[PDB]
Amino acid sequence: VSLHEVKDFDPDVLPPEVYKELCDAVYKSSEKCNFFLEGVLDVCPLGLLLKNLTTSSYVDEEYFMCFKYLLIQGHFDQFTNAALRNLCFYSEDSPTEFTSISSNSGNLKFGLSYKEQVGSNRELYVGDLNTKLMTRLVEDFSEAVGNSMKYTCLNSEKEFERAICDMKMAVNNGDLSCSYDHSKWGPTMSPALFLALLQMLELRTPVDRSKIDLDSVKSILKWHLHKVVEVPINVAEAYCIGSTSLSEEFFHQTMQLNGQIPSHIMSVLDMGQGILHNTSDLYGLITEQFLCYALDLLYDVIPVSYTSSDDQITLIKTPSDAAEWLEMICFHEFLSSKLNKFVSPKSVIGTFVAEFKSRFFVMGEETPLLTKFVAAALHNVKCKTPTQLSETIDTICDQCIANGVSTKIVTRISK
Amino acid sequence: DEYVQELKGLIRKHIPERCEFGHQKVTFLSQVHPSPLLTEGFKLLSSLVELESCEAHACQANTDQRFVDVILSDNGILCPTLPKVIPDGFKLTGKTLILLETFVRVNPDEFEKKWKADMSKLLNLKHDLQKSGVTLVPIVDGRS
Ligand SMILES: [Mn+2]
Repeated sequence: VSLHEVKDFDPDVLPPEVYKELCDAVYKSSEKCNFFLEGVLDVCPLGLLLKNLTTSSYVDEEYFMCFKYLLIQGHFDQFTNAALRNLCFYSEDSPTEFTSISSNSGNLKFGLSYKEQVGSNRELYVGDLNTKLMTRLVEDFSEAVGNSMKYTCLNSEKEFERAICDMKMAVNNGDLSCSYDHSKWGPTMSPALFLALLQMLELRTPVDRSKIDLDSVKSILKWHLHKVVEVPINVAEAYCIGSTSLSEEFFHQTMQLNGQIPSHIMSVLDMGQGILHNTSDLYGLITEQFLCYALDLLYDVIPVSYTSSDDQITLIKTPSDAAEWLEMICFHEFLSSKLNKFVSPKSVIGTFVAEFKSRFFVMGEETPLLTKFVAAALHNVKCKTPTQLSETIDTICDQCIANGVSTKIVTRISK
Repeated sequence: DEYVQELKGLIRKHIPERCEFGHQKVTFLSQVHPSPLLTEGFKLLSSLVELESCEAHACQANTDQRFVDVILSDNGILCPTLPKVIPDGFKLTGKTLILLETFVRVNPDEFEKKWKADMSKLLNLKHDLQKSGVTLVPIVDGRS
């Protein structure tokens, strides 16, 4: 009873797992003269609310509410213009002077979260309004630059179709296919790489040749480099209240050994997924272009590549049976690893099946992807009214019948 | 003074609903010097805005701009050594307190910035006042 004084003083958070149920049941049924009253008293006038609540909880089966009502009834809870003019309506936090690490209005604070996927949970970063607008002007500049780009396939369906048809012809011809999947693309990249890339670039104008200065871009990218992310609290109680874990060890090393409890994380290389997609896209595109140019000049074999900012595909058109070229593939892997483009072991580098955006292409035809569409149709019953549900089922069935599934199956879905 | 006397003439369309309205009005009209008028004009406009906002919600205007400790010690209540903070509007009834801090921001980003800052600086006070004293309910009135 008294242990709430030394511990947290909130009576509404007292857990029932610390005390037995028999003691709670028998304690609430003890003597109480001024803490209970006769009758239910549905009118409930002001001044006697606790007594009515205690009576209503006692007449019911549950006694934990009665116990906490008894606990709270017993009172166990016991002339310059720059300093004097910043409190009425003055917007002191307006961004007017900024440094390389902040903007006089925060530090681009972020929040971590999850999003469920079929394989493994995907990272997610939520931004406050200021950092949202800042990263969003970065986004707009980067989509502009990538719209100037030609080989990118992230938001241009024409180039995606060109890549698809080139892939189909390549498979039909006997082209060399390299479906590259990059591991840890998000948590490995750092803004400083983009800083160096944009510092070394020129970004020439179409007609003026004026060599646009990206000073604002550099400053905001430095801001992004100096972003701070706040850890979710739930893991904070999970680790504080209390199997060997490295992050749990780091927490156990950093509650009072160096400072206070960890609540804000700050480091060099984060590149929050969902925040710098297109800048990383253009960086990967130009790096892959450099690599394919190097392959052309070294191994006299003709490369083409398509990149989607997370995975890429490279077609190798060969002069003049597939065991004489492991060396250049290892060389390309080494050079990519020299850059910040580590390749996951899931990449397949032969010439029978090609992969891009989960759309396999094989000699002669294309995989129907039946069971994926069937499972998608069976799931995601987004129900508000029957009419919209019929519309959604119709759309999903159209998508399913597009990839040659069957028509004796869609009838069963309709049934 | 092409606009100073113009401002004095055109600010006459104001209702002195409260005593402090006239108290600040007479001081403003009886003082024409380059350095103060902007300061007390801003403060009178802010006082009008906060008065509208708080008597929108059963106000008791803080004409003294004093701390929470003294207003809690006005009646019989022990001092828990509360951290200092200046309230805009207070209403205490029985053993309860209702706190209202209002502001105005024409741009959204600054509006939620001030809202979050005020909410954070008013939440932390409950953990100290509840331990050895009475409650409070913090309400924030933000006007765009
Ligand atoms: Mn892939």
